[PDB]
Amino acid sequence: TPAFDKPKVELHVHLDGAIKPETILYYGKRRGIALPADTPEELQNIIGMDKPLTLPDFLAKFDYYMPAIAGCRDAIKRIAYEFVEMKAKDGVVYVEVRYSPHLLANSKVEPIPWNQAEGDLTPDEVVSLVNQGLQEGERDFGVKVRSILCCMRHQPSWSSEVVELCKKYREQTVVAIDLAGDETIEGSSLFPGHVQAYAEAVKSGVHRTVHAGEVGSANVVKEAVDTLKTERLGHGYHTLEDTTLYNRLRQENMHFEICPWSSYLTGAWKPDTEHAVIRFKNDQVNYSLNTDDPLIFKSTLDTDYQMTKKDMGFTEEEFKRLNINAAKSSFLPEDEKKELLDLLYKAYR
Ligand SMILES: NC(=O)c1cn([C@@H](CO)CCc2cccc3ccccc23)cn1
Ligand SMILES: [Zn+2]
Repeated sequence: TPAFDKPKVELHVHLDGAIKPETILYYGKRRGIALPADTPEELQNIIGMDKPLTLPDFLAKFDYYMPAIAGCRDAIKRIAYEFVEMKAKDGVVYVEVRYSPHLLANSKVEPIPWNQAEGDLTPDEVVSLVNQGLQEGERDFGVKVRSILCCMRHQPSWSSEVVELCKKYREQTVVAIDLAGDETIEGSSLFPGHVQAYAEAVKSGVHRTVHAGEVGSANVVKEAVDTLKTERLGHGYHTLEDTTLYNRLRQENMHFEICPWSSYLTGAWKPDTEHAVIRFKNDQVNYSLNTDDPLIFKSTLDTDYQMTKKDMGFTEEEFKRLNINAAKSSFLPEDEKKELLDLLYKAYR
């Protein structure tokens, strides 16, 4: 069974797509919000996907469930805690977990998310709670954990507060900024609010990844690298449709954060074609394997490794390879990075 039963590193998994069904149901029931079902298994079966969906039908799923967690202090911290726990069961020794703090708040945020009424959990406060839970789960479960705060493509007005938050909470546990949501929104890599937040991220030494090339063209990747200056790419698949861009990103050792099982379910990769990650293997690309959203995809990190093992021929040596590349591409301090790698190279012999 477990396709690679060695320690792992994971760089691309959203907190808000990594919540236990039973906990959604717990706070639902407690706060009165109500959800398409009431068992874990039935709710799991509704939230989860086995087929690609339109964008509204994907985001709808966040409309059911998020109101159970958003705006409640204790829920925010618990989700962060229990995430750490899950990763511990996948055999991860280092993970960077991301989310938008505005999406879990119910005050000082406009528009207020998910139909929520106004309350008094701010977005700053959300980062603080998340930090707590993640630093407790690290202490308890033995996985080292950092986080990344996501700007939202359709809301550049939030972005300078993201980067200010990454600066306030830096190392502690936040190490980087991301740009998530709908990458197909015309012009959205270039909205001034996002460009100025990632230029402030450069100025203040906050690391940067951006989702690009998932469903968006190669030009969206090119904007992420050349104008937002990103250091890593979320998926990056469609880079392959620009050959000189592909070649240059290999020459600069850019890291590609691949989510093979997510890409099948979303329809990002059409199942009747060469998956991009096999090209990346054949090419010796610097890339990682990741879950993206285990809740929505009905997955664990072994799902993705079984997919690449069983469907695409991937070997132990390649699994060891890309984990090491993930550690090398982490946003940890230099010292902590060398320490991670020392750990891994040791487990791997
Ligand atoms: N797989 C993903 O794209 C994704 C994004 N998120 C959260 C933040 O961690 C944002 C969810 C969301 C909110 C509003 C608009 C969206 C548009 C597209 C995708 C996600 C959106 C979780 N999973
Ligand atoms: Zn993602």
